[PDB]
Amino acid sequence: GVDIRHNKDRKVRRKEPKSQDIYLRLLVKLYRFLARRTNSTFNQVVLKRLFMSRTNRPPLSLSRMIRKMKLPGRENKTAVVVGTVTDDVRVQEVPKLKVCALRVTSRARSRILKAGGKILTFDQLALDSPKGRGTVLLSGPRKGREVYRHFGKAPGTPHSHTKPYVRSKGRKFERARGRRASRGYKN
Amino acid sequence: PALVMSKGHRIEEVPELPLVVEDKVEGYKKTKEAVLLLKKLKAWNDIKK
Amino acid sequence: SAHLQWMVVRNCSSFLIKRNKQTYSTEPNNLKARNSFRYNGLIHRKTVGVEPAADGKGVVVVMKRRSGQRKPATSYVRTTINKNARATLSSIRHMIRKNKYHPDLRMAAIRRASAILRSQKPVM
Amino acid sequence: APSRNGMILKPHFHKDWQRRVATWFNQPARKIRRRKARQARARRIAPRPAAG
Amino acid sequence: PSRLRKTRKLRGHVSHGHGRIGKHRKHPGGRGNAGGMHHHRINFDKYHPGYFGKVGMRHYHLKRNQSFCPTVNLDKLWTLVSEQTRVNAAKNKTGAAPIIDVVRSGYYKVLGKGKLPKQPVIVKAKFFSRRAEEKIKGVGGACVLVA
Amino acid sequence: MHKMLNTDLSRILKSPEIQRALRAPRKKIHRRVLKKNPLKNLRIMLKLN
Amino acid sequence: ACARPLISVYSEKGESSGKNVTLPAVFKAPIRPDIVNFVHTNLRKNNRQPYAVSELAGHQTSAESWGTGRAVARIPRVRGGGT
RNA sequence: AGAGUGGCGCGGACGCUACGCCGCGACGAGUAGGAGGGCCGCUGCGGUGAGCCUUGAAGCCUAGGGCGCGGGCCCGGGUGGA
RNA sequence: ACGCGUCCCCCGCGAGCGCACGGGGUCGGCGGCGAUGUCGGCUACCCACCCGACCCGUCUUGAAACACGGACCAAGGAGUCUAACACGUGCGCGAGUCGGGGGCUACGAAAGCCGCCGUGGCGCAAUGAAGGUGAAGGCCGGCGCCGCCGGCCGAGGUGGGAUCCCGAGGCCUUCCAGUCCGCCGAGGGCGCACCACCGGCCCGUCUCGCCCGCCGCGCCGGGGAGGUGGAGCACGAGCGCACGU
RNA sequence: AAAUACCGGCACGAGACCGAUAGUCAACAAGUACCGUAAGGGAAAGUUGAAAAGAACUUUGAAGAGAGAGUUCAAGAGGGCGUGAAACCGUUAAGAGGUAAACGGGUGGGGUCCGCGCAGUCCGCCCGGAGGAUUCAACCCGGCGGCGGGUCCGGCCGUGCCGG
Repeated sequence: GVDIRHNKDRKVRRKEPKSQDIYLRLLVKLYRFLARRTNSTFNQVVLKRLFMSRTNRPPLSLSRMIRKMKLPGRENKTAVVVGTVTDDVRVQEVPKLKVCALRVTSRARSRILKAGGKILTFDQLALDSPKGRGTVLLSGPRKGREVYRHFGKAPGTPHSHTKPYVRSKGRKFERARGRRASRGYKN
Repeated sequence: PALVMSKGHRIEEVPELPLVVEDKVEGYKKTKEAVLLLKKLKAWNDIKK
Repeated sequence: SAHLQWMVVRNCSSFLIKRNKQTYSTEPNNLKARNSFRYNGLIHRKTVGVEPAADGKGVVVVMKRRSGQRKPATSYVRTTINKNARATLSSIRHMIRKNKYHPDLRMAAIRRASAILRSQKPVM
Repeated sequence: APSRNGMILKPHFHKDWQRRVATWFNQPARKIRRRKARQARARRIAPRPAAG
Repeated sequence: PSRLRKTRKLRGHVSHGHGRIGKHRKHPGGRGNAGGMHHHRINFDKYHPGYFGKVGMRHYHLKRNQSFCPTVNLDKLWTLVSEQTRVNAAKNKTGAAPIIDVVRSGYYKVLGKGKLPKQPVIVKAKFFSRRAEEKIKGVGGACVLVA
Repeated sequence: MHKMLNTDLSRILKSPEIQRALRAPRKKIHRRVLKKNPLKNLRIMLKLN
Repeated sequence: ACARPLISVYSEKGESSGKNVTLPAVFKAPIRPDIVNFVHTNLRKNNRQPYAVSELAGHQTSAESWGTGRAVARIPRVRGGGT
């Protein structure tokens, strides 16, 4: 008898994506070939972002995209964005770029085609840089959802900065006893 | 064209067209004229099946 | 286009068999009735079909031309070879090698032609 | 067995609501009936418009 | 989906996933909010405290029509008006400020959060914040009130 | 919009632009070796010593 | 893709005609069978008539259980009933 | 497995259902309860097998065979007539 | 331990062969018996003999129990739906989505369209019972000096950090200087997501004094600094449907 | 008067509803038969043969009940007559009987029947004995198809560019 804890014997990460589409799976099986042949970590990170689904990635914003492009040290250098780039309306000036992504919204596509940007697919990017020669690998900010206000410390507790599940906030909903100092106590 | 053979239709009778016929098809008012049009277009085996 | 529709064909089709742990395809261009991507002629541009004739006289060959994209009938052309097995397999090997038309399935076409001539050989 | 942190509600199902059941069976029937009544009214008033 | 449930996989069980001793009975604890002060006090007051009691003046005949007042920011001010005005604002060398009506968009109070490009526009709204007024007087633009 | 333009993965992989800088495929099957006893067997002990 | 071939529209008698019309872009559309199958299973359910079992059957006949004993298995049985 | 500037012949297997293949190692108990897979089965709906048969459809028995680690299936013999 | 043209402390290709304790069984060795009862029968029919062998479900820590119910068999037969949620997964567009109500055109109570039918829900802005308010700033001159005339930069800073960029140079052929391409690398940064803190701003309120404003010069109105509390800002992300727990 | 409700009745149509212990309790002379002094309660129940061609004729026996014939494709459909399941009983054949009975493992013996075994797969290449087929290397004529007419020509296409 050997005392081996068999709890963490199988890795809980995905071996295949749960989505059912024919255009994504062929690209996934091609990046399997590229990740097993190329020794670089670039194709492995691209493959792992192909494992992470829509719920596992945040939507990237155009304002933060331009803000990260304003950083130095990336002049004349393309950025490979895996997730979707949503249009942000709080922008006025935009230079020419080379945007390559899965899904770009129509207002952002109109702005890029007005500025003079060449939108290309991932197959020509893989032909240009298989190992990732001359690319910037970026990811969106994950702290951009409503549920993060509910994560963390439990409410009804002193110093708990967490939004409780209230059906409707107002003047009488959860105000008298637990909030006031006169009516009983407060936390 | 492979999905038509996977469904099971007789694809051999049409030589080359994603079939578009002239505007005089609606002018026919006879089943014998319809059968004659199907024999001229050779697409009779799919209905014989 | 090529690898895209194969995932749709392999899911549901009338020619595919699912019984007695035997997953195979029964397409007429599919030689040896084996379900694979290499064993297909409908999707690929180059198509080689080894079939017996209506009578028991040799092997008919169904060749596919360059212009065949949406043509079911007028793309393919039929010819009939009625000779002995040695010169028949030699002519098929010359068609595969010297004409440079689909040099992939060489031994399988040889075994298929041998099985077809063994089948159309008259019974004792 | 009440669960963890979530919303709270007052489900008004203590009464016998199976007695008073009125679900939408005749939505397209009422639409076709109003359509035929409007066409009959439009055929009734011949010089007058639909609005009036 | 009856075949896509756990009730087909759990065929051949005594209590159907409800323990050997403590079976799935009718009401072990109570019905709804039964005993909220005695023994469900630990359940309710730890997660959601504050509901027990009165607060404020009881406003009986309340209406949301007078209380409805949405706000608008200076950052999304150019998003409402088309792009030809943004061309003409840079084209104007004299400084003819275009008229941007907030009542047409359906907002009353104008606040200031983000960056505004340095060119004057005419803003016609009902309310104006003091810091947004300072930004308008710093950049360029008027503040026409409306009744 | 389409997700990919040139839908021919074999034509993509047979291109020289990818196949220029790649590693060689290690196509060699390695089965397990039967560990013979060097105390009993003679010329295995001569090999490793 | 963006490249679209030319279609020779045939006549009704069988032979080809002289009119040639450019192929539309619908014939080069991306294929998605999952959404088609989902809308198929929705629309095949959206033309189905409901059915019902008579609710009053069972509560019209009155009964009363005697309880334990009396050679019964604690089932409400028929009172009287000389048949 | 580099590249340049100078002193007789007409031949060679399996492979690749890439949701497939096998290579090298570790382990095999476990109720309640949770997770995954069933080419396990019943009855219905939309298509499909140029599906089946009064020269035997379905259902019932069997000292006959084999397929399975299993939920089950196939024909040999009797009833049987859609 | 075994030709020499090339550095001493010191007296870069030879051709053939036989057999193998050399990466998991072979024979280039054999013998019998078989056409009217013999040959094979593990699966299945019966019997004999050896070992083990308390009657199935419930209860409780503990049941085969002198604890409970059970004569046998065919058929029937016991976590289902709506509403509201917490989480996970798939699609669509995206600061928008949603026609679920209304109107227009046998199967088809199918289906198509509306956009001046988006009336309306949700959310991109919080804090107060309310009167209400509302979510950066910095640099340089005119002025030991407050207020304002001007210009410029702009959504903060530090540390740990995926991967890219540059490269001290290196990567062998009778000879040597010697070109672009390819691979690796001493070392240095822009620093992705994420974590830790310091920040700055808003709202209700406490303390402290001062500066401003006027068609309506006061028990007026605005502002500054340090704390306290906030489901806050720190550069959107949700909406509509289908399934499971 | 107008758009609102309909579970009973008058005429129908349709169904991813059920199929003789199911479906309205009632598919048939069903609130019918029946029970209670009464307000009341409340059943069981389909499938001959396409066609009755429903068995004439002989005999036993008082008749009941048998034994031969006839009809039909078949009585294998015999007046409670679609097919013929188990629990239960008996008969024909086989096996065992002083530690109720049976099962799990190892085999042993006898038969049930199955192997259509009882003179036993062969296949590619070379050579020889006598063979047969006007039959091959090689060369003209006609037809079809592919590599690439590199750098022959012109149209077509491009979510390409520059314009009128």
